[PDB]
Parts: sequence; C-alpha cells; structure tokens
Amino acid sequence: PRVVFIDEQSGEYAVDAQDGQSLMEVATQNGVPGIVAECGGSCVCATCRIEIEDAWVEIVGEANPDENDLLQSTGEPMTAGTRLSCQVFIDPSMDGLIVRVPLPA
Ligand code: FES
Repeated sequence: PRVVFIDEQSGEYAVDAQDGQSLMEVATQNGVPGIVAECGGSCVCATCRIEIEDAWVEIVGEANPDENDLLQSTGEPMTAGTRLSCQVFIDPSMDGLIVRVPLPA
C-alpha cells in the first residue's frame, strides 16, 4: 500500500507499506525518526506508543483490551488510534495509511 507517517521532528513522514508490514517498520524505511528500536516486534516491550492518524484507526483497528489495558495500567492519557504500531500490519484494508507520533511520553 501507500502510507503517511508523522512526527515532532519533521511533522510528517509520507511513505508506503506492504501488506504484512507495520507502521513502525515503514518508518526506518522512510527515514522516519524511527524513535523505537526497543524489542523489534518481539512483543516484550510497551514503549512503542505510536499513533495511527484518526482516519485509519477504524481501518487499522487498535489493539484489543489486552495490550491496551496493560499500557493503560500506568494511568497516562491516550487518544483514538494509540496502539503498538510495531504490532500492526498492512493489508488491503489499510492501504495508504497515515501514521502519527505522540508527544514526549
Ligand atoms: S517495539 Fe516492543 S512491543 Fe512494540
């Protein structure tokens, strides 16, 4: 597909992806800040607080109440589309996706 990332360093990172790729991997491919490099998708960390644009959350489908709960346990605020991007992946359902990065969290 096609894609569009965002961040607080460039305020945008237009890109593209392929069914099976996450919005965290495109980044590094798009030269995006790639501000993560934590577990690499191993599913052992929870700091990859990425944010899908507010148009594709209903397209991407944030994480279930399992991965979203453990993260909410802390008590920090969250918006619509906040989910482990690294755990997300492209499909002919989320083509031309638009990503986003939260504030210093
Ligand atoms: S990068 Fe570790 S869970 Fe997303």
